[PDB]
Amino acid sequence: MKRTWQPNRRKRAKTHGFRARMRTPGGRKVLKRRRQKGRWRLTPAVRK
Amino acid sequence: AVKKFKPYTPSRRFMTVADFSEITKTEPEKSLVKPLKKTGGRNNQGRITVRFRGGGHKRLYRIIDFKRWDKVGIPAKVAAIEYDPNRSARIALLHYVDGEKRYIIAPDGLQVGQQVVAGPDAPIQVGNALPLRFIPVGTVVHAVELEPKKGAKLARAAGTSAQIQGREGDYVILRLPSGELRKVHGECYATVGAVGNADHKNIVLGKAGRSRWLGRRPHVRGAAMNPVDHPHGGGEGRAPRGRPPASPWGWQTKGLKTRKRRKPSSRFIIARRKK
RNA sequence: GCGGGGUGGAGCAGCCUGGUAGCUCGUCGGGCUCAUAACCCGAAGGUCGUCGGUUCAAAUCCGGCCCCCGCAACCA
RNA sequence: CCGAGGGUAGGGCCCGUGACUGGGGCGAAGUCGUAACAAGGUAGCUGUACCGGAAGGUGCGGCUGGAU
RNA sequence: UGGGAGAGGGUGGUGGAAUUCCCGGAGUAGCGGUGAAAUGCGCAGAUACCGGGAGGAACGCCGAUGGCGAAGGCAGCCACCUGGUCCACCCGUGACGCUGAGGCGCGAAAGCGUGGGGAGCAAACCGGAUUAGAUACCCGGGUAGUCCACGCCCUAAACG
RNA sequence: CGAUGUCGGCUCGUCGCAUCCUGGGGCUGAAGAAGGUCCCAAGGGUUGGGCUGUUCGCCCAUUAAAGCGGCACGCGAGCUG
RNA sequence: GAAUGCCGGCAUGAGUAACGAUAAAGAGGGUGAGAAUCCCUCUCGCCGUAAGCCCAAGGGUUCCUACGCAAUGGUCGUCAGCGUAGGGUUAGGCGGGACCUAAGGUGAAGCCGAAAGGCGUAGCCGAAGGGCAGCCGGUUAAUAUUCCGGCCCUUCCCGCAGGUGCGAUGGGGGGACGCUCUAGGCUAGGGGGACCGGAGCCAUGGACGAGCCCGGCCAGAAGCGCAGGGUGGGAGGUAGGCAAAUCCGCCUCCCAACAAGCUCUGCGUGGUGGGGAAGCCCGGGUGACAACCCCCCGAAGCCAGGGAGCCAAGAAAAGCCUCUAAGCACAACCUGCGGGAACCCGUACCGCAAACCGACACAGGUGGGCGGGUGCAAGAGCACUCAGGCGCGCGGGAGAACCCUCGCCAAGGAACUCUGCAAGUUGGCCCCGUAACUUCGGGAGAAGGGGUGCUCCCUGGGGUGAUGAGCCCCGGGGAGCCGCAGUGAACAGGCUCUGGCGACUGUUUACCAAAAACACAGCUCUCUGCGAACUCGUAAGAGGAGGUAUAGGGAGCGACGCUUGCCCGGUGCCGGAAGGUCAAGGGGAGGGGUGCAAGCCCCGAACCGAAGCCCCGGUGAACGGCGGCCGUAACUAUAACGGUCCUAAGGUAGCGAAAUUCCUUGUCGGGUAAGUUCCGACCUGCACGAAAAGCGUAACGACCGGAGCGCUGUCUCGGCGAGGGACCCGGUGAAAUUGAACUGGCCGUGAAGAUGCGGCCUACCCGUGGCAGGACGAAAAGACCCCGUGGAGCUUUACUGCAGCC
RNA sequence: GAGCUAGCCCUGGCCAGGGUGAAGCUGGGGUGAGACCCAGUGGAGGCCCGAACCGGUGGGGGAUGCAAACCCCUCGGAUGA
Ligand SMILES: *C(=O)[C@H](CCSC)NC=O
Ligand SMILES: [K+]
Ligand SMILES: [Mg+2]
Ligand SMILES: [Mg+2]
Ligand SMILES: [Mg+2]
Ligand SMILES: [Mg+2]
Ligand SMILES: [Mg+2]
Ligand SMILES: [Mg+2]
Ligand SMILES: [Mg+2]
Ligand SMILES: [Mg+2]
Ligand SMILES: [Mg+2]
Ligand SMILES: [Mg+2]
Ligand SMILES: [Mg+2]
Ligand SMILES: [Mg+2]
Ligand SMILES: [Mg+2]
Ligand SMILES: [Mg+2]
Ligand SMILES: [Mg+2]
Ligand SMILES: [Mg+2]
Ligand SMILES: [Mg+2]
Ligand SMILES: [Mg+2]
Ligand SMILES: [Mg+2]
Ligand SMILES: [Mg+2]
Ligand SMILES: [Mg+2]
Ligand SMILES: [Mg+2]
Ligand SMILES: [Mg+2]
Ligand SMILES: [Mg+2]
Ligand SMILES: [Mg+2]
Ligand SMILES: [Mg+2]
Ligand SMILES: [Mg+2]
Ligand SMILES: [Mg+2]
Ligand SMILES: [Mg+2]
Ligand SMILES: [Mg+2]
Ligand SMILES: [Mg+2]
Ligand SMILES: [Mg+2]
Ligand SMILES: [Mg+2]
Ligand SMILES: [Mg+2]
Ligand SMILES: [Mg+2]
Ligand SMILES: [Mg+2]
Ligand SMILES: [Mg+2]
Ligand SMILES: [Mg+2]
Ligand SMILES: [Mg+2]
Ligand SMILES: [Mg+2]
Ligand SMILES: [Mg+2]
Ligand SMILES: [Mg+2]
Ligand SMILES: [Mg+2]
Ligand SMILES: [Mg+2]
Ligand SMILES: [Mg+2]
Ligand SMILES: [Mg+2]
Ligand SMILES: [Mg+2]
Ligand SMILES: [Mg+2]
Ligand SMILES: [Mg+2]
Ligand SMILES: [Mg+2]
Ligand SMILES: [Mg+2]
Ligand SMILES: [Mg+2]
Ligand SMILES: [Mg+2]
Ligand SMILES: [Mg+2]
Ligand SMILES: [Mg+2]
Ligand SMILES: [Mg+2]
Ligand SMILES: [Mg+2]
Ligand SMILES: [Mg+2]
Ligand SMILES: [Mg+2]
Ligand SMILES: [Mg+2]
Ligand SMILES: [Mg+2]
Ligand SMILES: [Mg+2]
Ligand SMILES: [Mg+2]
Ligand SMILES: [Mg+2]
Ligand SMILES: [Mg+2]
Ligand SMILES: [Mg+2]
Ligand SMILES: [Mg+2]
Ligand SMILES: [Mg+2]
Ligand SMILES: [Mg+2]
Ligand SMILES: [Mg+2]
Ligand SMILES: [Mg+2]
Ligand SMILES: [Mg+2]
Ligand SMILES: [Mg+2]
Ligand SMILES: [Mg+2]
Ligand SMILES: [Mg+2]
Ligand SMILES: [Mg+2]
Ligand SMILES: [Mg+2]
Ligand SMILES: [Mg+2]
Ligand SMILES: [Mg+2]
Ligand SMILES: [Mg+2]
Ligand SMILES: [Mg+2]
Ligand SMILES: [Mg+2]
Ligand SMILES: [Mg+2]
Ligand SMILES: [Mg+2]
Ligand SMILES: [Mg+2]
Ligand SMILES: [Mg+2]
Ligand SMILES: [Mg+2]
Ligand SMILES: [Mg+2]
Ligand SMILES: [Mg+2]
Ligand SMILES: [Mg+2]
Ligand SMILES: [Mg+2]
Ligand SMILES: [Mg+2]
Ligand SMILES: [Mg+2]
Ligand SMILES: [Mg+2]
Ligand SMILES: [Mg+2]
Ligand SMILES: [Mg+2]
Ligand SMILES: [Mg+2]
Ligand SMILES: [Mg+2]
Ligand SMILES: [Mg+2]
Ligand SMILES: [Mg+2]
Ligand SMILES: [Mg+2]
Ligand SMILES: [Mg+2]
Ligand SMILES: [Mg+2]
Ligand SMILES: [Mg+2]
Ligand SMILES: [Mg+2]
Ligand SMILES: [Mg+2]
Ligand SMILES: [Mg+2]
Ligand SMILES: [Mg+2]
Ligand SMILES: [Mg+2]
Ligand SMILES: [Mg+2]
Ligand SMILES: [Mg+2]
Ligand SMILES: [Mg+2]
Ligand SMILES: [Mg+2]
Ligand SMILES: [Mg+2]
Ligand SMILES: [Mg+2]
Ligand SMILES: [Mg+2]
Ligand SMILES: [Mg+2]
Ligand SMILES: [Mg+2]
Ligand SMILES: [Mg+2]
Ligand SMILES: [Mg+2]
Ligand SMILES: [Mg+2]
Ligand SMILES: [Mg+2]
Ligand SMILES: [Mg+2]
Ligand SMILES: [Mg+2]
Ligand SMILES: [Mg+2]
Ligand SMILES: [Mg+2]
Ligand SMILES: [Mg+2]
Ligand SMILES: [Mg+2]
Ligand SMILES: [Mg+2]
Ligand SMILES: [Mg+2]
Ligand SMILES: [Mg+2]
Ligand SMILES: [Mg+2]
Ligand SMILES: [Mg+2]
Ligand SMILES: [Mg+2]
Ligand SMILES: [Mg+2]
Ligand SMILES: [Mg+2]
Ligand SMILES: [Mg+2]
Ligand SMILES: [Mg+2]
Ligand SMILES: [Mg+2]
Ligand SMILES: [Mg+2]
Ligand SMILES: [Mg+2]
Ligand SMILES: [Mg+2]
Ligand SMILES: [Mg+2]
Ligand SMILES: [Mg+2]
Ligand SMILES: [Mg+2]
Ligand SMILES: [Mg+2]
Ligand SMILES: [Mg+2]
Ligand SMILES: [Mg+2]
Ligand SMILES: [Mg+2]
Ligand SMILES: [Mg+2]
Ligand SMILES: [Mg+2]
Ligand SMILES: [Mg+2]
Ligand SMILES: [Mg+2]
Ligand SMILES: [Mg+2]
Ligand SMILES: [Mg+2]
Ligand SMILES: [Mg+2]
Ligand SMILES: [Mg+2]
Ligand SMILES: [Mg+2]
Ligand SMILES: [Mg+2]
Ligand SMILES: [Mg+2]
Ligand SMILES: [Mg+2]
Ligand SMILES: [Mg+2]
Ligand SMILES: [Mg+2]
Ligand SMILES: [Mg+2]
Ligand SMILES: [Mg+2]
Ligand SMILES: [Mg+2]
Ligand SMILES: [Mg+2]
Ligand SMILES: [Mg+2]
Ligand SMILES: [Mg+2]
Ligand SMILES: [Mg+2]
Ligand SMILES: [Mg+2]
Ligand SMILES: [Mg+2]
Ligand SMILES: [Mg+2]
Ligand SMILES: [Mg+2]
Ligand SMILES: [Mg+2]
Ligand SMILES: [Mg+2]
Ligand SMILES: [Mg+2]
Ligand SMILES: [Mg+2]
Ligand SMILES: [Mg+2]
Ligand SMILES: [Mg+2]
Ligand SMILES: [Mg+2]
Ligand SMILES: [Mg+2]
Ligand SMILES: [Mg+2]
Ligand SMILES: [Mg+2]
Ligand SMILES: [Mg+2]
Ligand SMILES: [Mg+2]
Ligand SMILES: [Mg+2]
Ligand SMILES: [Mg+2]
Ligand SMILES: [Mg+2]
Ligand SMILES: [Mg+2]
Ligand SMILES: [Mg+2]
Ligand SMILES: [Mg+2]
Ligand SMILES: [Mg+2]
Ligand SMILES: [Mg+2]
Ligand SMILES: [Mg+2]
Ligand SMILES: [Mg+2]
Ligand SMILES: [Mg+2]
Ligand SMILES: [Mg+2]
Ligand SMILES: [Mg+2]
Ligand SMILES: [Mg+2]
Ligand SMILES: [Mg+2]
Ligand SMILES: [Mg+2]
Ligand SMILES: [Mg+2]
Ligand SMILES: [Mg+2]
Ligand SMILES: [Mg+2]
Ligand SMILES: [Mg+2]
Ligand SMILES: [Mg+2]
Ligand SMILES: [Mg+2]
Ligand SMILES: [Mg+2]
Ligand SMILES: [Mg+2]
Ligand SMILES: [Mg+2]
Ligand SMILES: [Mg+2]
Ligand SMILES: [Mg+2]
Ligand SMILES: [Mg+2]
Ligand SMILES: [Mg+2]
Ligand SMILES: [Mg+2]
Ligand SMILES: [Mg+2]
Ligand SMILES: [Mg+2]
Ligand SMILES: [Mg+2]
Ligand SMILES: [Mg+2]
Ligand SMILES: [Mg+2]
Ligand SMILES: [Mg+2]
Ligand SMILES: [Mg+2]
Ligand SMILES: [Mg+2]
Ligand SMILES: [Mg+2]
Ligand SMILES: [Mg+2]
Ligand SMILES: [Mg+2]
Ligand SMILES: [Mg+2]
């Protein structure tokens, strides 16, 4: 049947993307937390 | 002059539509239309703040002149009468001799190709606008400003009217469509005549689908819901209200008056509404 | 099982707060009417479901037996 | 080919009968009331509406076949 | 051809009396109602009186034993549209008439549908009386309805 | 109760005997026929339908007879539901 | 040594299930260490509104080629979407950007919020919408509207010529709009040709034929032709389009008005450039100087912004045109011609799938375009088949039970069972015919029937063409032929009668309920006078609504018909400027502390003092409620009638053993051989009843009952047959479970149901196919039940707070 | 976190074919004029049948599945809410 993951490069970038993260107080904490932890990528991969 | 249908389907059995006879122009004035932004009853928060709305036919908003003191002494001809999907009333096209074109709502009996005018010295003829203080006591009137220069607020719905009853100081006394007796300032404009398309209420939508076309989504009863949803929610089997009949938000809905008591306009309402 | 009742012939007060039984109707004698009803004047009739206890004294308070009305009898 | 008629299917009219039900006629001495005939004790009668154990009552309008 | 009387009919409009209600005044202890009462209303200021306002319905006197209409029916006043009818003159057509099964139309009240309207009145209904009872008559309330518009119903002691 | 799945049907039986039939008896208020009642006997047999989820029961048509009960009210790692 | 412990490792189950659609294979020849599995050929089967082709998303090198086979591939592998390496994606015209706006998002101004932040006109951003210039062919192993060839075209810059009041972010026009139905003319595409071109072919009894097989086009500027779209012209006035305006709007006058003209598109033609089959050869050559023509069918596509009708009344903005304004008129723009200039990103490949979403090369999911032919009434349905693409990545045998999916079945025909569940039957079309009832539409495909192929002959009408032929499309009549059978295959209703519920079409518990539930038109109550009420938000601000009582909110009821009775004492709501109660505050009789004292300080009665409550009314389509006992008629029985107690008032109409009736399978009637269900009645209604509506109701229903006909393997009662499995052999090889096991029956005993204890009986050791009685078999730390001063949802006149409101 | 799912907003797209035959329109009849009736024309509709598409009624299969909801037969809607 239709499953839950329906990839959409625009959807991915606009929802989890770097610029969406930077606009919001909670989003910046995410980047800060993912930097602090040392994540190789702060934001989902998507080719655009 | 509502049209009936033969019962060739279950829904045509009862469905009735307007006769549209008075309409003389089947596409609007391009200079006077702008897109009506559908809300679905959702506010700028994105939240449904008025329930059960959406999915109606696309509409263009026809800009209506609810001032008319805008153009004192400049007569206009009645070019046409048109359908307006944003009102119950029909609308009239006015070709002012100015060359300016404007829409007003069409009073009953207004005939196309007639002349109308506005101002303190306008004739008492259907279609004309005067400050209330210059309209003879006893005259049926529509599109009435509530306060001077603020815009026509009262009696705009199809077939409606307010009757002038008498005067007191700078104020006149109206009987509104509701039957309320209110003092309205004399400098307030109004148009002589009742709003047209009076057979509007005799329309029988006929089937669920017509409500849907009007943007009216299905209304669901409180009694049909669960306690989390509504005071009338739950019950094993059908259930009576089992408390005073209430809204989704708990306040009583059979008789509870809700006009704010200390409201400044109280000084101006003589008698609360009719039936 | 829980609650309430039983008293002139019929339907009900009095019990709670012990000493006192009452109301309407019916019944009986008289009256008015030609006569009957209605109406008017008088009168009789209970011995308080029953047995046992409490008390100086029990319709009345406590216990049992007998009926009557009501409510309950649910979970797998 | 037509053809008595047989068969299948569906209709129409009529007759008998049917738990039960509806009023009707009649029936020496039942029960309730007293609507009508006197102005019958609210003049009656009426079409209609509504109501009531029942006769009836009441509204609206009409009629005199109504007393005074 | 010329005239007349008329609540004949339809539409639009308009006048005053009264009732009810609202507002202001002035005012006090009852009003109201009946056979007698009670219910009801009234010191939270009723009734009675004055001024103001809103609304609906019906049109006093004229008014008659009258007039009009085919019947049902029609009554303030104004205007418009319209039917019938009588009279005079003896002018025109020249029996073109009568009646009328069917048909069609109209048809009081009540009733019904859809809107409106709603002062007074009032089935139902409630209450007070009366009474053995009183699902009545009498009293205090009161919903349809009575009113308007369109559409039905098509009945009658629709009677001379 | 860190689970022992439940009515009734179907399927498949097996067992008890306090025996419904069939076999053998005694008593009879047993003439015969046909019954009653008790004794012995579990080898075999013990039908098809209408109603109801029903077991049960009632009913129809038969039958030699239309037995009763146990097997986790036998049987859901066999079916049904 | 245990914690259903944790991490890992390895066992058991087991050579067991399985190896992923039953569309299907066989042989020959290659390659190679090795071949059912790779390559090639032939034969066979499958899809063919796809299982073919193109685009989009998503994926991201998976593409092509060489070389490889450890792992990946459910087997094998020499093969591969795998490993290694090299190569491959070329644009002014395709898509996106250097253009425009939509929702929304953002946000100079401004507003609001403890902070964070929220909001906000313009403006900006935002596309699959608007706008904008490329078509046909060839080429590569792999890209091509991109490279090449041919023929076209757009914008920018500069120049020359000619023309003109040039000039915009401003004004105006336009862009610019729905649904259904649809005309004319075309094109896409297709059918046929006794015509034109083609390598051939004559078989097996016949045919050398007006025979078979194959093919018969594509693109193209200007011009022209056909069909369409768009569009009046001139003048006078002008206060309106927030400056101006010759533009636009409005008024008047002339002319042209179904036109023409001007313009713009489509189609045809068009210099020209291409392409070009079978068959036979080796993707290529040949065919071939290929031919390239006539007739018919014909779009949902094009002309298009066409036309008509309807109501539910159908984006914006830029490009573009016009108007002017500062400005500037050595300028500037318009037209034409010329030269120059023209950037960034994508472009491989899969793309109904083995490359996307589903942990898998997963029978599932995934938007758009093309989708040929024949025949069946039509069609994207169905069967076959073209182009193309496949035989689904384990096979070979066997011919048991049993399972699945399938075919048939004597006599009977629902006897099956909760139930005709399932499966039969019926089945398209044409024609005849068709009931109760009804809201007059319907019910209706009612029911029921007859016809259906083929051949010859006669004939009626339409399209194209020409008015004829030809082709094509509707038909009519007569005579025949064959078979068991003519919608001969595939696709394709069983019907009726009668109840309950819901009017109806719709909606729903994604993944056990599709219903009688929800919704629904409609009915009523109620709130709301607009800065509305209500809703969201601390707020600002939004929604409501750019609406205005014929409107908007809330509530119940639920088309329609006929109706909806009595109770306001309690609760709710509405009304009441009296009275009673009432907090802070006002007041201050009067006391208290302290100080020598002026004073400072504290307490404090009467009394004025809001909403709320009390109190007085009203109010039911507001919450709700609508009696008991006893007696009475000239047979009996029963009570129209009476008595009395109680209540705020004692259930009206209608309906009733009902989706409600306990007793109950009530009783009676009907249907049946037999009827706890069904239908119709009765009425002592345990415990109907009137908008939590009462009683009906045509039509409707994958709803739930009852009956009948038809027909059946449902059954009596089973049989046979087919394929896929199961079985055997080669390959690969799980699982839950598992204290250990050397694990029999009975009767007993035992924590009360023992393979494991006692006694006795029986029993050589080990498997394979089968069946499920036991191992209180597996699975899930029982959902029932209880317990925990465990938890959560929900309710209220539980308690106590809080928002909100007063 | 609304790439599933629910509602709404904006912008696009899709719905083979067949059947029924409303109003209006025309003509005819009718009448004082009408209502109205008949034929033709017309092409309405939460109309009918039925693919795509959207569903998920009954039954069967599947049940360590092809699949953590699937497959076969059957059935519902298919111009509309
Ligand atoms: C009792 O019947 C129970 C069923 C649970 S119903 C929630 N089962 C008991 O074993
Ligand atoms: K329970
Ligand atoms: Mg998606
Ligand atoms: Mg995207
Ligand atoms: Mg997105
Ligand atoms: Mg982002
Ligand atoms: Mg990581
Ligand atoms: Mg790094
Ligand atoms: Mg992140
Ligand atoms: Mg515009
Ligand atoms: Mg916003
Ligand atoms: Mg936001
Ligand atoms: Mg709301
Ligand atoms: Mg709408
Ligand atoms: Mg609702
Ligand atoms: Mg509910
Ligand atoms: Mg619920
Ligand atoms: Mg919630
Ligand atoms: Mg609640
Ligand atoms: Mg409730
Ligand atoms: Mg409920
Ligand atoms: Mg209930
Ligand atoms: Mg419920
Ligand atoms: Mg209720
Ligand atoms: Mg209740
Ligand atoms: Mg409030
Ligand atoms: Mg007492
Ligand atoms: Mg005598
Ligand atoms: Mg006497
Ligand atoms: Mg004693
Ligand atoms: Mg004693
Ligand atoms: Mg005492
Ligand atoms: Mg319980
Ligand atoms: Mg014969
Ligand atoms: Mg009398
Ligand atoms: Mg009388
Ligand atoms: Mg009398
Ligand atoms: Mg009398
Ligand atoms: Mg009585
Ligand atoms: Mg009465
Ligand atoms: Mg006083
Ligand atoms: Mg003469
Ligand atoms: Mg006559
Ligand atoms: Mg009449
Ligand atoms: Mg009347
Ligand atoms: Mg009374
Ligand atoms: Mg008397
Ligand atoms: Mg008379
Ligand atoms: Mg247990
Ligand atoms: Mg366990
Ligand atoms: Mg277990
Ligand atoms: Mg279990
Ligand atoms: Mg004998
Ligand atoms: Mg013998
Ligand atoms: Mg013996
Ligand atoms: Mg035996
Ligand atoms: Mg036996
Ligand atoms: Mg039985
Ligand atoms: Mg039992
Ligand atoms: Mg039984
Ligand atoms: Mg015998
Ligand atoms: Mg026994
Ligand atoms: Mg037992
Ligand atoms: Mg048993
Ligand atoms: Mg069992
Ligand atoms: Mg089971
Ligand atoms: Mg069982
Ligand atoms: Mg088991
Ligand atoms: Mg077991
Ligand atoms: Mg230990
Ligand atoms: Mg474990
Ligand atoms: Mg543990
Ligand atoms: Mg572990
Ligand atoms: Mg192992
Ligand atoms: Mg083996
Ligand atoms: Mg094994
Ligand atoms: Mg397995
Ligand atoms: Mg498999
Ligand atoms: Mg072979
Ligand atoms: Mg191989
Ligand atoms: Mg090999
Ligand atoms: Mg090969
Ligand atoms: Mg095909
Ligand atoms: Mg991937
Ligand atoms: Mg390998
Ligand atoms: Mg190898
Ligand atoms: Mg290697
Ligand atoms: Mg592998
Ligand atoms: Mg391998
Ligand atoms: Mg695999
Ligand atoms: Mg090799
Ligand atoms: Mg190029
Ligand atoms: Mg640039
Ligand atoms: Mg922009
Ligand atoms: Mg953006
Ligand atoms: Mg774009
Ligand atoms: Mg658009
Ligand atoms: Mg482009
Ligand atoms: Mg090419
Ligand atoms: Mg020049
Ligand atoms: Mg210019
Ligand atoms: Mg410009
Ligand atoms: Mg527009
Ligand atoms: Mg439409
Ligand atoms: Mg072409
Ligand atoms: Mg063809
Ligand atoms: Mg050809
Ligand atoms: Mg070639
Ligand atoms: Mg050559
Ligand atoms: Mg200047
Ligand atoms: Mg110069
Ligand atoms: Mg120019
Ligand atoms: Mg650049
Ligand atoms: Mg490319
Ligand atoms: Mg696709
Ligand atoms: Mg693939
Ligand atoms: Mg993959
Ligand atoms: Mg996942
Ligand atoms: Mg595979
Ligand atoms: Mg797949
Ligand atoms: Mg054929
Ligand atoms: Mg067909
Ligand atoms: Mg295969
Ligand atoms: Mg396949
Ligand atoms: Mg395979
Ligand atoms: Mg095999
Ligand atoms: Mg074998
Ligand atoms: Mg057979
Ligand atoms: Mg049969
Ligand atoms: Mg048969
Ligand atoms: Mg049966
Ligand atoms: Mg059945
Ligand atoms: Mg079936
Ligand atoms: Mg069949
Ligand atoms: Mg009919
Ligand atoms: Mg038929
Ligand atoms: Mg043949
Ligand atoms: Mg068929
Ligand atoms: Mg069918
Ligand atoms: Mg029933
Ligand atoms: Mg329904
Ligand atoms: Mg329903
Ligand atoms: Mg109903
Ligand atoms: Mg109904
Ligand atoms: Mg639901
Ligand atoms: Mg579900
Ligand atoms: Mg569920
Ligand atoms: Mg789920
Ligand atoms: Mg299911
Ligand atoms: Mg359900
Ligand atoms: Mg359904
Ligand atoms: Mg209704
Ligand atoms: Mg809020
Ligand atoms: Mg707004
Ligand atoms: Mg509303
Ligand atoms: Mg309904
Ligand atoms: Mg509903
Ligand atoms: Mg309901
Ligand atoms: Mg009816
Ligand atoms: Mg009350
Ligand atoms: Mg009350
Ligand atoms: Mg009260
Ligand atoms: Mg107060
Ligand atoms: Mg109610
Ligand atoms: Mg109560
Ligand atoms: Mg008697
Ligand atoms: Mg009553
Ligand atoms: Mg009644
Ligand atoms: Mg009954
Ligand atoms: Mg029964
Ligand atoms: Mg009941
Ligand atoms: Mg019971
Ligand atoms: Mg019963
Ligand atoms: Mg029962
Ligand atoms: Mg029975
Ligand atoms: Mg029985
Ligand atoms: Mg019978
Ligand atoms: Mg049943
Ligand atoms: Mg009875
Ligand atoms: Mg209720
Ligand atoms: Mg109920
Ligand atoms: Mg009913
Ligand atoms: Mg019905
Ligand atoms: Mg019905
Ligand atoms: Mg349905
Ligand atoms: Mg259904
Ligand atoms: Mg059904
Ligand atoms: Mg069988
Ligand atoms: Mg086989
Ligand atoms: Mg392997
Ligand atoms: Mg061991
Ligand atoms: Mg061992
Ligand atoms: Mg024991
Ligand atoms: Mg044992
Ligand atoms: Mg041992
Ligand atoms: Mg031992
Ligand atoms: Mg032992
Ligand atoms: Mg043994
Ligand atoms: Mg083996
Ligand atoms: Mg085995
Ligand atoms: Mg076993
Ligand atoms: Mg077993
Ligand atoms: Mg087994
Ligand atoms: Mg076991
Ligand atoms: Mg489990
Ligand atoms: Mg646990
Ligand atoms: Mg536990
Ligand atoms: Mg558990
Ligand atoms: Mg327990
Ligand atoms: Mg506690
Ligand atoms: Mg404790
Ligand atoms: Mg707790
Ligand atoms: Mg708890
Ligand atoms: Mg809690
Ligand atoms: Mg979504
Ligand atoms: Mg999405
Ligand atoms: Mg669209
Ligand atoms: Mg398509
Ligand atoms: Mg469709
Ligand atoms: Mg079609
Ligand atoms: Mg149609
Ligand atoms: Mg339809
Ligand atoms: Mg299914
Ligand atoms: Mg089936
Ligand atoms: Mg499953
Ligand atoms: Mg498992
Ligand atoms: Mg299927
Ligand atoms: Mg179907
Ligand atoms: Mg369709
Ligand atoms: Mg269909």
